[PDB]
Parts: sequence; C-alpha cells; structure tokens
Amino acid sequence: MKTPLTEAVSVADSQGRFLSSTEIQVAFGRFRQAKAGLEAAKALTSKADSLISGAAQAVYNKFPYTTQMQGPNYAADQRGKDKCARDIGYYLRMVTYCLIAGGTGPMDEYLIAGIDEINRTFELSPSWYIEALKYIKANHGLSGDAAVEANSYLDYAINALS
Amino acid sequence: MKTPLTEAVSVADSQGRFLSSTEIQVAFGRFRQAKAGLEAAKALTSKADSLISGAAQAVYNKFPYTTQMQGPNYAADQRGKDKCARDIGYYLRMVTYCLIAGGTGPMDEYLIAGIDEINRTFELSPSWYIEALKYIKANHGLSGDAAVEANSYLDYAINALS
Amino acid sequence: MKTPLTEAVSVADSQGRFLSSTEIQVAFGRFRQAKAGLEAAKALTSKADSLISGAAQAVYNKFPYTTQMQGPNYAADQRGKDKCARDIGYYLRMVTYCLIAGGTGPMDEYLIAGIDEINRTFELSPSWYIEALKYIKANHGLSGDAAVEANSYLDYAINALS
Amino acid sequence: MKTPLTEAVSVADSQGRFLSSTEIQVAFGRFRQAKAGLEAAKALTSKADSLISGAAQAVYNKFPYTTQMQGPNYAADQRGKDKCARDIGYYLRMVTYCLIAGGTGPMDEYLIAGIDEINRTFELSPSWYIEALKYIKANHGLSGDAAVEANSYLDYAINALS
Amino acid sequence: MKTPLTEAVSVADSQGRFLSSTEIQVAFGRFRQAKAGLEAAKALTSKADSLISGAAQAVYNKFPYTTQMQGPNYAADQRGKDKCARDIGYYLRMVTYCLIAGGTGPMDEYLIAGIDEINRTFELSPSWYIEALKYIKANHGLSGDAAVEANSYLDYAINALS
Amino acid sequence: MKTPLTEAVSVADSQGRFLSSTEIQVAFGRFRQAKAGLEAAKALTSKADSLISGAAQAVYNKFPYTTQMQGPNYAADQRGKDKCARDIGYYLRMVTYCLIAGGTGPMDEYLIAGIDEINRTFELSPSWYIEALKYIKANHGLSGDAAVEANSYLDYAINALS
Amino acid sequence: MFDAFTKVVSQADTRGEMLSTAQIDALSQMVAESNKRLDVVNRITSNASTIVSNAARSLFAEQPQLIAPGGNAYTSTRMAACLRDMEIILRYVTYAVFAGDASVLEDRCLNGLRETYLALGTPGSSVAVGVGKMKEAALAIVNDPAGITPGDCSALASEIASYFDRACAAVS
Amino acid sequence: MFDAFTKVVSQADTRGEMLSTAQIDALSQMVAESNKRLDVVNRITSNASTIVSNAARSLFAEQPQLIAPGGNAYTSTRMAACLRDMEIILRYVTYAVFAGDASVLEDRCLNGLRETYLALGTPGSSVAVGVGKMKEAALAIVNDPAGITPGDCSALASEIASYFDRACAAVS
Amino acid sequence: MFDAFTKVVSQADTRGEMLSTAQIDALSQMVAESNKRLDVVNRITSNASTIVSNAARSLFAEQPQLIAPGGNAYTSTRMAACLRDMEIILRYVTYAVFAGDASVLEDRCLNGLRETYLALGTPGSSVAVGVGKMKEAALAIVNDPAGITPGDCSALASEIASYFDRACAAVS
Amino acid sequence: MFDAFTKVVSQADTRGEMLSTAQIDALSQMVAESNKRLDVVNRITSNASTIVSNAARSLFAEQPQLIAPGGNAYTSTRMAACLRDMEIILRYVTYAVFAGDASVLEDRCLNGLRETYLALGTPGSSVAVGVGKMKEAALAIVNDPAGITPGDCSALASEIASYFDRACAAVS
Amino acid sequence: MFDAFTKVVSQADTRGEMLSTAQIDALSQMVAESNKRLDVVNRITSNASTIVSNAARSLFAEQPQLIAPGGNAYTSTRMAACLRDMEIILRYVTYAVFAGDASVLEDRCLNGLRETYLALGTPGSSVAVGVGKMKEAALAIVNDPAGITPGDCSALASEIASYFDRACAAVS
Amino acid sequence: MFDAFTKVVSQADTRGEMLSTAQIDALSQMVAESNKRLDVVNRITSNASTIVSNAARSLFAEQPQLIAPGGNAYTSTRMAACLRDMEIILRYVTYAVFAGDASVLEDRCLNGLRETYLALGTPGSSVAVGVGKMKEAALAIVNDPAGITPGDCSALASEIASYFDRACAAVS
Ligand SMILES: C=CC1=C(C)/C(=C/c2[nH]c(/C=C3N=C(/C=C4\NC(=O)C(C)=C4C=C)C(C)=C\3CCC(=O)O)c(CCC(=O)O)c2C)NC1=O
Repeated sequence: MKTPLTEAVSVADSQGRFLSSTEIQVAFGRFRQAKAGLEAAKALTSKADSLISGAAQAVYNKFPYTTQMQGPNYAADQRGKDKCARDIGYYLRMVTYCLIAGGTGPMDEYLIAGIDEINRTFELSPSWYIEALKYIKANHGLSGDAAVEANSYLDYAINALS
Repeated sequence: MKTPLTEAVSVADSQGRFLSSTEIQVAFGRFRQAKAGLEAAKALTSKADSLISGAAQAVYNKFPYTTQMQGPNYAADQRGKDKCARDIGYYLRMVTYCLIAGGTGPMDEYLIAGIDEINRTFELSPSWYIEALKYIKANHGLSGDAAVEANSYLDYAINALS
Repeated sequence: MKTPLTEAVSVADSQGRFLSSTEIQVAFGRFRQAKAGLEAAKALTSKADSLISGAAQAVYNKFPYTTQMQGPNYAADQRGKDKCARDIGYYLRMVTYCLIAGGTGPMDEYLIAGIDEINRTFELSPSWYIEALKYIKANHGLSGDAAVEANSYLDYAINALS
Repeated sequence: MKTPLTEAVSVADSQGRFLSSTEIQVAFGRFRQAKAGLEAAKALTSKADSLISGAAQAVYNKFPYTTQMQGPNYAADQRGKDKCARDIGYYLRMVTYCLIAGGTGPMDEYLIAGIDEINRTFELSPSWYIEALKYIKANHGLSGDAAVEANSYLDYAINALS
Repeated sequence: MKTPLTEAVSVADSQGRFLSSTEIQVAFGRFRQAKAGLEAAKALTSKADSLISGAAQAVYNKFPYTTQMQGPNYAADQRGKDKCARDIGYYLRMVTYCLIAGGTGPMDEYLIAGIDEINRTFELSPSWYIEALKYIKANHGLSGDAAVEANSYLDYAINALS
Repeated sequence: MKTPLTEAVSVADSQGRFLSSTEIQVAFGRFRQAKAGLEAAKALTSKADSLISGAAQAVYNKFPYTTQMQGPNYAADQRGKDKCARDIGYYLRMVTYCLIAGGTGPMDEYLIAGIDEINRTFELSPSWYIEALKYIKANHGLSGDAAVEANSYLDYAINALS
Repeated sequence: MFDAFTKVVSQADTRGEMLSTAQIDALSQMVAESNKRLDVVNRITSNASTIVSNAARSLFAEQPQLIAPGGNAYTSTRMAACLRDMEIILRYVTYAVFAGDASVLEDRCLNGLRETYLALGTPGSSVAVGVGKMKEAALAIVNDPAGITPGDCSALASEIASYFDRACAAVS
Repeated sequence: MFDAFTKVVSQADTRGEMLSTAQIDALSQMVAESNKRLDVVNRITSNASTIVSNAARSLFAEQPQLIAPGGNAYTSTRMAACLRDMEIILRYVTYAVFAGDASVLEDRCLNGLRETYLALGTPGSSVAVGVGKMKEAALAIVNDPAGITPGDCSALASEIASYFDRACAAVS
Repeated sequence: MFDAFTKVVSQADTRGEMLSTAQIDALSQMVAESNKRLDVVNRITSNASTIVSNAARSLFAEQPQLIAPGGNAYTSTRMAACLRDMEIILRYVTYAVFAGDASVLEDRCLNGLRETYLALGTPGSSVAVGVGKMKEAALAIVNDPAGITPGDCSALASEIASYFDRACAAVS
Repeated sequence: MFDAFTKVVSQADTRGEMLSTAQIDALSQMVAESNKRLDVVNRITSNASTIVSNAARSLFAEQPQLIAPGGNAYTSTRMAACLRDMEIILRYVTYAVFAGDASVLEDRCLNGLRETYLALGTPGSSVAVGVGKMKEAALAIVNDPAGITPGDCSALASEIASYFDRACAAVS
Repeated sequence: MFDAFTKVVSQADTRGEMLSTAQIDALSQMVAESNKRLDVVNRITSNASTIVSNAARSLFAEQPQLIAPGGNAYTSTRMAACLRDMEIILRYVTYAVFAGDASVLEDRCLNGLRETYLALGTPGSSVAVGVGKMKEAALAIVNDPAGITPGDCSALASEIASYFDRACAAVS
Repeated sequence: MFDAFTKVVSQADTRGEMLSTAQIDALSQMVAESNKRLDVVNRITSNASTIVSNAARSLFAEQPQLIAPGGNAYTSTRMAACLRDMEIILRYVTYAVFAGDASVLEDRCLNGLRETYLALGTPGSSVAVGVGKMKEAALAIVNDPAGITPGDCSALASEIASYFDRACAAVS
C-alpha cells in the first residue's frame, strides 16, 4: 500500500536494512500530519450524507441526460440514482481512509486499480465522477492543512479519471 | 543514496507515480529534523580537531599495542598515527554529512561500502574504530535531537563494524 | 499486424519453419475472402460522405447535449462538428482497410491502440462512437459475405470501445 | 500441433484475443481444402498394402546391400524385411493423418521429432526412406489437389531426412 | 575447448578463484600423460599415409557399393575416392591433435560439432567412418599408454557417430 | 566441493558428457598426489597436540594482550584459552582433510565460508589465526611433496584471512 | 490441444490404425456443416462484450452479496478481475467451438480453476451462474434467424451448450 | 541523483572538506522556505492532467500539421505517446522541484532525449513549445493567491521556470 | 502489510464503514505517544549487533551441543546462518514496532519458518531461547532512563515483548 | 512486416486516404494470379534441401579455398553454419514470395547481415555466389511445365528473382 | 556429491575427528588400485553406444509390447526418450565408478526417478531389465583380458555391479 | 582460450597440417620443465594477498594524490575496487603462466581495459605502476632458492615477466 509508514518499512526491507534516521523522519512527517488528517476525516464523516446528495445532485445538474436516458448505466430511475450515490459514497469514504492512513494507499487499492475497466465495461463516464469530486472540494468546508491534504486526495481521484 | 528526499523520489519514480501526500509528509519529516541536524553538524565541525585527537588517543589507550608494534597497519610511528587520525577524521566528517543530508546515505556511499575489504586487506581492526566512535559519542557534547540523531549515525557506524 | 498473410509468415518465422500446407491453406482462405472484401471496400468508399454525415447526425440525435454543451470535447460549434466527422471518417476508413487486408490489423495499429488514453484524456465518450458504428452497420447496405465481414470489423470497433 | 485449426486458436490464445475474421479465413482455407484432403487419405488407405510392398521393393532395388548384409539394421532376413515394411507403413499412415488434419502436425509429432536420434542410434540410413517416399509419390495415383497436398507431405518427410 | 589445462583455468575463472592444489594436480595428470601422448602423435603422423589408404580400403571392402554407385556422395570415381581419403585424413589428424592437447577438445571443435548436419545434408553414412576408425585402431600399432589414449579418441569419434 | 575427483565429475555432468581422457588425467593427477597427501595427513595427525599448543603459544607471544584483556573474545582466562586452542585445532583438522581429499574443498565448506562474519561478530582478529598458521608451517616438519601440498593449504587459509 | 480432426487422428495413432471410412465420413459431415460453425463463432465473438456485461450485471442483481462491501467482487481490482474471468471463459468457449473439440477449453482454462477459486475465496457457484447466463445469451445470438441463410443449427447449439456446461461444472 | 543537500555534500567530499558555515546557512534558508516548495509540488501535481491536456490541445491548434494524417502525432499509438511524453516531462520537473536539484530531471529524463526524437522523426521544437505551455500554466497555478497563506514565492517560481526551461532546451 | 492506520482502515472497508469517532480517537492516542515508539525503534536498532551477539553467545554457553561438531551451528556456513537468523528476527521485530502492527513480522518472517527449520533439522526450541534472550536485552535498552525525557513507556514495552513472543512461539 | 495488402494500406494511411479504385484493381489482379504464387512457394519449399545442398556443393567446387583447412567453411561447426545460412536465406525468400512484399526478408534477414559477415571474416561475395546458385535452381523448379496447369508464370518469376537478387546484394 | 575421499572426510567432520590411520590405509589401498578403476571407466565409456543400443534392442525383442503402437516406447519422441534414459543411467553409473562413491548416481539420477516414471506411465520394471542388460555387457567389457596388463579386477567388478543394481532397484 | 598445446594445434589446423616433429619436440621440452611452472603458479598464488597489499601500499605512498580526497582511490567503494583490480590482474597472470599462453589474460582481462579506465577517469599509468610492483615481488617469490629443489628457473621467470609487462602495457 502507499502510506508513509508501510513505505518506510518496504524500502528498508527490500534493502535488507534495519530502519535508520531516514525512516524515523518519515514517521515524524506522518505523525505530525496525522493531527490534521484525523480531524479532517472526522469532519468529512459527519457531513457524509450532505456531501453525497449534494454531489450527486451537482452531477445530475451538469449532466442532465443522466437522469433520463433509459438504460442501466444512467440514473433515470431509483435503481440508478442509488448506484450513483453509492459510488459517490465510495469515493468519499476512500478519501477519509486516505486521510486516516496518510496516503493514497487505500484509494489505490480499493478503488483506483481496475476503475478503467469498470467504467469502460459498464459505460460509466469518468466526467460524471469528476464533477462529484469537484463539488466535494467546493463544499467539504475544511480549512488549513486538513483542507490541503483532503483536496490532494480529491484531485488525485480526478487525475486518475483524466 | 539513503536520504529522505531522494528516497521519496526513487520510490515514486520506480512506481511511475507523481509524488503524493505520502512523499510530502516525508519531506516534512526531513525539513523539521533539519533544524536540529544542521545545528548539530555545525557543533561537530567546530569541535573537529579536539574530537579527533581525543578519539585517536582513546584508541591508543584502550589498545596500547597499536602505538608500538612494528608494521604498517599500526601507529608506532608518525606515519601510522597520521593515518589513524586521518581515518577518524573521515568517520567524523561522514557523521556531519549524514546529519546535513538527514540519512546514512553519504556514509554508506563514501565509507561503509568496501570497508570490510579494506580492513581485511590492510589488517586494520574494527575494534579500534569502534572505540574512536564510542569516544565521539561520549564527548561531542550535543543535547536534545541533535544528540539523538548524531548518535544514531555513530551507532550506525558501530553496527557496520560489528 | 493481424492479417492472414502476415500472421502465416510470423508463425512460421517464429518456429524457424518453411511454410507448409497449413500456411498455404491460410492464403487460400485469404484469397477467396478477398473477392467479397475488396468489392465491399469499394462500396463503402463510394458511400463515404453519406455514411459519415448520416452517422454524425445519428450520434447528435441520440446524444443531443453534444451539439450544445460549451467545451472543446463537444460539437456545439463548427470546430467540434468537424472533429467529430473527421473521427467518424477515420473509423470508416479503417473499416475499409481491414476489408482490403482481410483482418483487424490496420485498425489495431492505427486506431485501437491508445484509443482509451485519448478518450480519457480529451473526455470523449465511447458511447458516441458506438452509435456512429451502429449507424454504419444499419446503412452501409452491403449484403452476403461483404456484409458479414464488414460488420465483423464494425462490431470489433464496438467491442473495443466497450 | 501444426494444423490450420489449432494454429489459429494458438495465436489467438497467445495474444489473449477472441478469434476474428483472420482466424475464420484460416478455417475457410482448411474446410475447403478438406474436400481434397479427405478424398486423398481414403485413396491412399485403400492402396496401403500395394504402396507399402511397392516402396519396400523399390528401396531394396536401389540399395541391394540392404537385403544381404548380416546385422540387425538390414533386411537380409524376414525380421528385417518386416521392420522395414512396418516403418514404411508408419510413413504412409502419417501422410494420411496429415491429409486428414490438413497439416504436418501428426507427422511432426509422432514421427519427425527424434527420428535423427533413432536412425543414428540404430544405423538406419535416411537415403533408404527417401527412396520409399519417392516411390509413393510416383505411384499413389492421385491427381489434382489431392495429389499436390499429398506430395507436399511426402516432400516434407524427404526434406526432414535430408 | 576440452583439455586438462584449459578446463582447470575455466573452472577457476568461473568461480572467480585463484588456482589451488586441485588445478595443480590436473596439470600434473596432464604433464605425465603428455610423455606417452606426444610420442603417440609422432607415431601416427609417420604412419599417416599408410593408415589412411588402409582405412579407406577397409571401408570400400566392408561397403563395396560405395565404390560403384553413381552420385556425389559415393566413391565410384576419383573425385569421390579423394574426398573419402581427405575425410579419413581429417579424422586421423584430429586424433593426433587430441593426443597433443590431452583431450577431445580439438576434435570436438573442428570435427564433431556439426557432423550430424553434414552427414544428413550430403548423405554420407556414419557407418562408413566407423569402419575407418575401427581399422585405425587395429592398425596403428601403438602399445602401452599411447595405445590406450589414442584408442579413447578413436572410440570417442565412434560414439559420436553412433 | 573443490577436489579433483568431484570437480571432474561436475564439469562433465554440467556439460552432459560422459567422462573422457581429460577427466581420467585429472584422476591420475589426484591418485599420484594422494601417496604424498595421505602420508602427510598421518604425520600431521600424530603431531596434532604438539602443533596446536605450539601454535597457540606462538599467537599469545606475538600478541600478549590476548592473554590478559578482560572480555570474551580474548584468552585471559581458561575458557578463552580453550576456545583458542579449539579453533587452532579446527584449522589443523581442515588442513588434514584437504590433504586427504586433495583440494581446499573441506576447508572451503566447513571453515572458510562465513568466517568473515564470525570474526567480525565475535571480534576475533584474523591476525591471530595467521600467526597460528605460520607456526604450523614452520613446525610441521614434513618434507618433499607432503610439505609442499600441506603448505599450500596453510597459505590458502592465510590468504583467506587477509 | 486437439481440433476435431487431430482428436480422431491421435486416437487412431494409439491404435496404430488408419481411420475407418466410417470415421472419415463423420469428419466429412463436420466439414459440410462448417459454415454454420464459423457463423456461431463470429456471432458470439461479435457480441462478446454485451454478452459479458449483461450477464455480469444480471448476476450482481441476483446476488448482491457479491458487490456489497466485503463481497468477492467489491473493490475495483476485484470487479475488474471478475469481469475479466467472464471474458476469459467466454473466449475459451469460442475457441472450443471453432476447433470443434473441448481440449483447449479443458486444458488451458478449466483445469485447475476450481482450486484457484477455492484458494482465493471466490465463490465458484456464482461464477457458474454467470457462465450459465452467458450461455443463454450466446445461444439466443447463435439461433437468431435474422440476417442469415436459414437452416438447422440445432446440433451445433447443442455442442455450444455442452462447452458452457463444462465450464460451469468445472467451478461448481 | 542529488537533492539539494547531497549535491552540496558530494561537492564537499571531492574537496575532503566539511561544509563552511556559509554553506550550511544557505541550506537552513532553503529549509525555512520549504513549505512553499512543497505547496508548489502539490499544486502542479494536483493539476497535472489539465496542465498536460490543455497544453497539448493548444499545441495542436497552433500546429495542425502535427495531427494531419502523416504528422508525428497522427494515429492513436502516436497521440497517446505524445501525451505520455508531456506527462513524463511534467512528472520529472516536479521531482526536480521537490528535491531542489535538477539532477533527477537531467539524468533520467532529458539526457539522450534529443537523440531519441531525432531518430524517431519527432519534432523537438514542437515538444519544446508544448513544454513552454505547460510551464506557463504550471506557474500560474503555483502563483495563484487564492486558498493559501500569502507570501513571496518568486524565487521558487524562478527555480521552477528554470527546470521547464532545461527541458525545452534539451529537445530544441 | 499493515501499519496501525491501514490495519484499522482495511477492517473498516470490509464493513463498508467510515471509522467511528472512538476508533479515530484510539489512533490519535497512538499518534500522541509516537515519539516513544520511535525512540524504541532507534534504540533497539542502535544496539542490534550487541543484542544479537550477546544473546547468541549466551545461547551457545547454555547449549553447548549446538556448537559441538555435529551440532546445527557447527561449521562457519552454519554459525553465520544462525547469527543471520537472529539478526533477521530482530530486524522484523523492529519493523512491527515501527509500523505498530505485527503483520510485517507475521507475513514476511514468521509464516513458514517452523516448517523451514523442521526440514533443515534446526532446533526451533533453541531459536526461541535466543529470541527470548534478545527480548530481555531489547527491553532493558528500551526502558533505560538515561539520556531521554522521562515518561511512561510501559504500554510500548508490553507491545514490543508481544512481538518477540510471537517470533518465539512461531518456531517453538 | 508487410504483405502486399498492408504495404499499400500503410501508404494510404500516412496520406489519410482510402485506396483509389486503381489501387484496388491492382490488388484484385494480384489476387487473381495468387494460385501461381502459392505453387511457387510450395515448389521451392518442397525442394529446399536439394536446392540448398546442390548450390552448396557447387559453390565449394568453384571455390575450394572455402573448404581448404583455414577457409571460412572448414570445420564442421562452420560448414553446418554455412549450410544453415543458405537454408535461412532461402526460407526468407520464400516468405517474401508468399506475402508478396520484400519486407520480411529485408527486416528479419538481410538487414545487418553485411556487418555480421564482415565481423566474422565470412566472405560475402561467396555467400552471394551461393544465393545466385539457389536462385537459378529455384527458378528452374518454379518454371517446370511438368505436373501443373499450363499458364504464364513469367511476372512471378521476375518477382522471385528480385528477392534473391536483394539477398545477394545485401551481402555483396 | 562425494568422491571416495570426501565421503570419509565428511563423516569424520561430523564426529570432529581426524582420520584414524586404519581409515587412511584403506584410502591408500584404493589409490593403489586406481589404475584399474580408471580402465573400467574408459572401457565402459568407450563402448557406451553399443552397450546402450544392444541392451535396448534386446529389451525390445523380449518385450514387444513396448514398441507395439500404444506401448510406452512407440513413436519417435518416446523411443528417443527411452534410449536417452538408458544412456543417462549408464553415464551416471560411470560417474560413480570414477568417483568411487554412489552419491552422484543417487542424488542426480536415481532419486525421484521411480516417481517420474509412475507419473508418466513408463514401466519401471522394464527400465530395470534394460539396466540389467547394460550391466552384463558392461562387466563383460570390463573383465575382457585382451589388450591390458593382466591382474585381478574382481573387487572393482563387484563395485560396478553394485552401482548398476542400485539403478535397477531405484525404478523397480 | 588456448593453452600452450592447443595454441600450436589451432595454428596447425588452419594450415591443415600435423605438427612438425620440430614442434612436438618444443612441446616435449615444455612438458619436461613443467614442475617448475607449477611451482611458480603455486608460489605466486600462495602469496597473492601480500603481493597485492604490499604493491598497493607502496603505490599509494609514491602517489598520494590517488588517496587524497578527490583522487580515484579515495572512498571505500573505490579503494576496494582498486585493490580488487590488482588482485584480478594477478589472478589472470597466474592463469597465463599455468596455461603457458597469454590468451586467457589477453581475452578476458586486458582487452577493453584501457577503454574502461578511460571512461571512468582511472589513471592507467598508475595501475601499470601497481602491476610493475606486483611483478617484482612475484619474481622474487618465484626465484627464492629456499625450500625447493635447486635448478634453473630463468626461462620461466622471463615468461612470467612477459605476462606482467603485457598487463602494464595494456593500461598504459
Ligand atoms: C468472414 C465472415 C464470414 C461469415 C460470418 C460467413 C458466414 C456464412 N454462413 C454461411 C451459411 C449458412 N449459415 C447458416 C446459418 C444459420 N442457420 C441457422 O439456422 C442459424 C439461425 C444460423 C447459424 C447457426 C446456414 C443454415 C447456412 C447454409 C448451410 C451452409 O452453407 O453450410 C455461409 C455459406 C454461404 C452463404 O449461405 O452465404 C457463410 C460464408 N461467411 C463469412 O465469410
């Protein structure tokens, strides 16, 4: 996974080395960042519902056809609207995980890897999700380091999808 | 080399990745530690001559035979005593480099790699250098994080030699 | 490239073998199919303009937002409408090439490889192109072997985009 | 094995691809040829005994020493004559298989691979078998595509032995 | 090449080792053998012409057909008879080289490697050369260690051809 | 292992070759050397106790600190004196083994491989052992080929430790 | 691997016999019906991705536990892998059809698969249901009367089912 | 590769010297301003794919010959590759910035590149134009006052432009 | 492998849940005590070769049969190997301590080890004794009050002993 | 590599055009005469080893220096290698004939060859002589009126000679 | 592997002992008779292919089911394989004779062979019969009084038969 | 590589001749004096590390700029590498002496070496001084009258000096 702690350990192990000042400085970096990161995960969790509906709605606004084209890849019916909110949920949940762990790792492993095949297979447009992430950025209401780190994971998802 | 900044970059490169929050945290770790580390390198530098003589002398005291067996691997003449101080100088200089770079890198590259061949080849005893390093620890007179990091490089050298 | 003649050779060459009855059968297969294939390429070429406009139009009908969202990935302006006709052109052209060569080869190499990166990068939606391809199938008006072979390449593009 | 059908599948599988028009063309090749091929195998089968004696006698004619040197590798006794007819039988049987399959595969697998070691080991001369094959070409009595295909297998054996 | 001296060095080199008692013993083995070997090579050289004719004649006696079948692979004319003598000459010359070098190396390199392809390609029968070699054994008239070592090379050619 | 007989077989096996004159010459080397070698192992064995004390004493004489520094890596107590004599014994025993086998093998496998890690780990000085070995050379009282081969192993140990 | 021809050939070799004229007539028959075989391969192939995506969609609707967090097809890496297997099985089934012999499908795809899934924690029964669904859609596409010379394709449909059935059995 | 620290160290070692307190003070200065450095890395990275896509788009509009059939960026293999190069250069520029030393960019990206393009027939000048556009967009994103503690980032901006300039020069 | 964070995350994902604020608070607590954690890693590491060498020496004195000729640690290949294992287990122990989760030690070191030793003839009980001695020496070095800001490290000491105990159990 | 079809296709693509019906008619022509092409391939192939061995023999007779001790084809390793090259060139010539385009022969056989021989000390001119001899014997086999539907194979004979000539030129 | 010397040496080492002078005298004796050993190795080797071919032929006559179509030695791949094994076993027997210790033959040839045959369907008993015939022929070649210094080779013949017997037993 | 024997053999082969009884006589001569050759190999070998270390020490004393910081042998990686090169040359010289032919040294050691040093910045002239020192000490060790049967070793000393000189020339 990609997180400061487990990456410190992996390089060391791949080099057959005990850990040294370098890896300790990595942990220092992580532990100081964690104060902001954990607080940020908390705040995101307590706005979960609002951020999710908001975002879904934002996507439907930018892309109205999605709320009315017949067919399983769109959100013309309850089924599709539920799937869409579910997926957005997933993106937000991952973003919390990344804040907690201090790296993209959880998103890389649970969400990013293979996303391309899913969207190609099920004919979901990355554009749609990008709008959802943009909205979460504009509306999470975080500030200071919490905001900077959280956005880093939101833009990371965005980059992944473009 | 092993330093927080260049390792961050190497992992990223070897993964084909742009840098993320993880690597940024590494840099934070490095940059905060650097305040201590730089000040420690300064203090070591200004005690250079004293620390070196001191250590060389400690070695000659723990191991009196080295100042009086004939033969090029010993310090029974000026030539040998100069070599010995030279070498201790090298260990100290590397310790300052490691503080500056924030990792064992410079010592690994310049000194540690091949040391075993040299000491075998020239019949130098690791024991002798260990004492030099122990002396430096007891006498550098650093405190706080400067001390702890500096000592980590001194113990590092010691582990490499035992 | 994937064509019956070059594949026959490649397998032979990779096995260090002179061609045998197997590869000659391949060539037989190819040369009998070529009669239909070449005729089909002819027909498609002469309907080029009509099939392209007709398809472009089909796509804009199925997906009206594409003729009116601002933004460089859509065809709300002349510039966009021209790109879109160009791309459809390219598909058709490749389909003729495939007919002429007797295989997906020309399409695999000029169009299919890297398509996923482009559409992701430039935010083009595969669904649009699929519609263009479905239109071509309905309207090329080929029959017999010509029809079957041409369709196999159109469905092949479709499968590639889904 | 080398047959048009299995080789088509093999290339496809080794490239992770569904079959396409190329492979179907191969199949077309094979199935049209099969008409000739099957007929040819039947004809060869029904002349089996005659062609075998005939050939054996041809070899003994070109190489009389083989019917009169002592030693297990020759046909001076019944034992040897039986072996020799057996082997020729084997060649003809393989040629029928090749015709049935539409490729050298069966001969490659059951006969060609390791023939060199055997003839070296048991002191059998390839020259001898080449005569047998020459005789079968001159006397199988097929015409048209049946003849040309059969011969390709006979000349294939010959090339293998020379 | 396979000779005691060069193989001693090769093992040592592949192991990155200076030579030791083992390799010195090898040389001891070689140098003691060389007394016999060199004498042996001398003796064979001075009987060159006689052994060659004798051998050629032996092959022609065992296999009379070879002096009267038309065609370039036989010795029914002067051209053929010359080739055959030339080839036997080569075998003898190799056997001398082997004695001089103390191993098969020279025969392995100049004659054995690729022999199979030639005999197959040019339709020369290994049986013929085996007789030549049997004759040289029965007629070189060496004794003692010279005889045993020379025969080991002659039987080695024989094994290689059977 | 490195012995004339096993190396001969190894090269042959790695080459997929029956043994030839070369390998038989190796064995000759070994068997002729074995007369000296075995006699030498006998003589060294009967002087075991005397050679070992003598050497130990030699080391303590050249390096008197070793019989008086506190600490487990020295011979200031009985414990240490026993260890030291134990190790010298091991060296001698290996030297006999080498003479018996006719190569460094036994020493390479039982003693040399990993020696560097031991001496580093337990702070034993190679210099000390080198003296022991020098003493054994001066005092074994062998002559002729027995001396030469024995010394080659003692110098081998010395090279390995320097 | 074997195709219909070399399967028979290999059997005949182990007996040291040439093919009986009965056996040759059987193979002639298969040649005469080969256009239909190639049509089936083409049609299933030309619909590979809707065959796969619709079956997959359907399977998940039936078995939501598969895509609930915790479930074997939850996460992109796993969904991808799961879709990929469906595609793979379909690919090998079309191979067997084209060749007119199960061997390629048995040897390179199904053999060892039950054990793979067991080790991973993948529910084979579920894969079999997916295969099952692909089989229905495939056959319907094969048997579609539109756009083709009318004839009887029933023996072939039967064979094609056979291959699907083998795959489902191999993971059940 | 070197980072800003080890660059200085390596130079000091070939002289056998410890760092002069002047040289240490220089690095302390770099340390004090590091937060801005990291912001720049994060911000460019966080916009990589718009930085790349926009520049590529604009490049192609200025240079249509590139995407006319026959032109170096025509066909999907080639456009992909071209986009990929843009992303690669940008990636190594960010490395350089993060490490505070050009070496990673020089050694693993730019060195040999002129020669790669020559051999391929890719027009370097064009790539340089692309790089030059990425540079403009990158710096604008760096220098954006919104959403960050106000300060002076000008020295850093200057450094970053330096790295893009090297890249452009390396293919020109 | 997991660290303390991603262990909790991975559990939360299989449930489809975000972390409960109780769970986040548990992590915050672990963060607040992390300077002690890093000290412990540094300290053990800074003494790795005396920790190993002393424990080994001691082991041999208690178990002379190990180094008698015939014994599993007799001959230099084997003594080196045996010291190397000691060093290896301690390495992975410090990894688990640094990460705050046993997985790295479990996955990459202990899993399979009992079997390796069985196959080789190495007495696992003996290794456990060695591990056991390392454990004592490590903790003493961790708990040494000299040269460090006084505080309570007992929970950490407890954790670290945990990891050693796992290693000993895994070969017993 | 290219076959006759894809050669023309690749050229059309770099111009962004579909084939002119002139171009298509040219290919139709080549299709109509394809039976002759296949005969030529079959015929040369079915005589590969007498084509090779006879040429080889003949070359050696003309150039005995080649098989005098010291000459490039003395020793079995070398004579084998020599005959092997003869067979290789011949194989690639047949490929170019079957595909109806020189590329396979140019790309995978001839390109770099001149340089290989120079480095080895193999006399190119001699290889060319051998290729020339194979050329003659090939063409005679191709043009043999016996056992074939009579017709005009001359253009094909001219094409085939072309490929051999290229091979000879490439080592000359 | 061991030779006669290192076999004894390795046993001595696990006891921590130098060789008893009885042991050394045994080896001296083996040295004194080594010329005979080497003769046996040379003689067997110098007839390897007649030893092998004759035994093989003979085996086949006794066991025609082996080469009837369907039998394990039917088809050229298999006959070749079968001859190859004969040669291999003979090769390793000669190795053991030369080295004076069965280890090379045990470790690299016989160990695992019975299982290899079982899995393939090769009849071990048959192989053993083959080996049984090679042993006879070998010994006859060893013991042949012609062309050698007369002496007693019977202890050696006994050893050599031992090695053959092991091979036969290992597949039975 | 060649040894004294095969060097002569290979030359004879390129002429197609058996050796002249002159040439055999020259080899006989080399065989008779071989005990001395082996002693020289043993002697140099048995002193490799003092030959190397002493030479190296001496070189550095003469050339302090080599070990001053900045110099090519400064730093442990480089000093190690330098010592290693000394040992390597000496190893290949002993090879050539043992084989009685310069080829192994030329082929696997010296050839390309000048260029390697050039590229690295290693001062060849210096390496040649090192070699030259090694040469002296080696010869002194070879010519030492103590502990050997007295005789004339001058021709052999002359040879050995030759090989060293080649090495020195090859880097000069
Ligand atoms: C390169 C692409 C390519 C394809 C795809 C192809 C198909 C193809 N299908 C064919 C026949 C046929 N195809 C069918 C098909 C069906 N009958 C059924 O009942 C069901 C509904 C279907 C299939 C299961 C039938 C009945 C025939 C006539 C019998 C025959 O020719 O064997 C034929 C023979 C001639 C014809 O009738 O046109 C071809 C060539 N040919 C091609 O070259």
